[PDB]
Amino acid sequence: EEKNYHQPAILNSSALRQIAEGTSISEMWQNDLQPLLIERYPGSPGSYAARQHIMQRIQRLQADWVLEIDTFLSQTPYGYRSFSNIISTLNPTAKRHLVLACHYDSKYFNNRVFVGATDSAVPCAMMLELARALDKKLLSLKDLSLQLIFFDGEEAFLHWSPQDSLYGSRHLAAKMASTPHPPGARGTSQLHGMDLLVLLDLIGAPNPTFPNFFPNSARWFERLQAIEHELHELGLLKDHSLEGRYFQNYSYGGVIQDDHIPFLRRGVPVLHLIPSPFPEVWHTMDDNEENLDESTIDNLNKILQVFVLEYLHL
Ligand SMILES: *[C@@H]1O[C@H](CO)[C@@H](O[C@@H]2O[C@H](CO)[C@@H](O)[C@H](O)[C@H]2NC(C)=O)[C@H](O)[C@H]1NC(C)=O
Ligand SMILES: [Cl-]
Ligand SMILES: [Zn+2]
Repeated sequence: EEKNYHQPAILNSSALRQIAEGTSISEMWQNDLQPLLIERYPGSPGSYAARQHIMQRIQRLQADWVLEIDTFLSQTPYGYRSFSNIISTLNPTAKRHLVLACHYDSKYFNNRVFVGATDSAVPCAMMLELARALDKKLLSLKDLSLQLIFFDGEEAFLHWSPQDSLYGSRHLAAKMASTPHPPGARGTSQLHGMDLLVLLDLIGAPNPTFPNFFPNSARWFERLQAIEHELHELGLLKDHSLEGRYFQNYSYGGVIQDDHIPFLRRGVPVLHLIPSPFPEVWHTMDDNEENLDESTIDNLNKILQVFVLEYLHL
């Protein structure tokens, strides 16, 4: 309905510089990102500490985020285990929400530990830094708002299959599909109030190239392209080339499995910020803090924060 005709309020140069300046890559690194770089596969003590970190960093902000933990047991190749997706919503009774999402588990695995630095500590920390950098503007919103989702159990425990993967997202898309929205309404569920799902995944590697995956989000991907482009021209990006842009005029010809899968196949539009090709380090012990690129991530935070403000008209 409205989602289909919704237009961004495009911000001027002055307002661009403000967004570029009001985000801190170093704050994100030390306060949002470093505490997540721990083994945190589903049900582990590392999972719990990560969950606690996420909630804590969320609670500390004046915007009136409403947190909710969707916990549940699912059969795994290692028997029943516990999962906990984390939902942070502003204005939970607002009809429409822009949704941001990462998976916050790490994949269960040299006498080294897998910490999924791109996969996906960085996407989560970016979500966190967005919530902090925009706090004051998000505070004003207190019938479209913002939701953050951190999915648990994205990864296969053993071998990626329909039943061994995406435990978090598949359980939550279904919860949301059978839950009336707004509360005490008839016919319409919580998925239906999902304007757009923007899934960040595998972000942090140098020189990422993000395809335009879905016609029904193509105009939103376009907005990312114009945004990168304008932040670039204003000298607000770092180590940034037009020839090496993140957001390319490229469509993708395969199907990627990820947390958007159970929302997409129920008709939620998806803007899938996963690069192709996948980072050199993907599903290797090398996916660590060392192999991450500061300026890339700093840059994408600014593209992303602008995208978000424009969508919310903020
Ligand atoms: C570009 O956009 C910004 C939006 O932030 C404009 O600044 C606003 O100007 C109006 C008009 O007086 C004020 O009500 C707001 O208080 C201003 N906002 C802020 C955050 O300062 C800015 O004037 C616009 N500039 C141009 C050249 O178009
Ligand atoms: Cl465990
Ligand atoms: Zn992965």
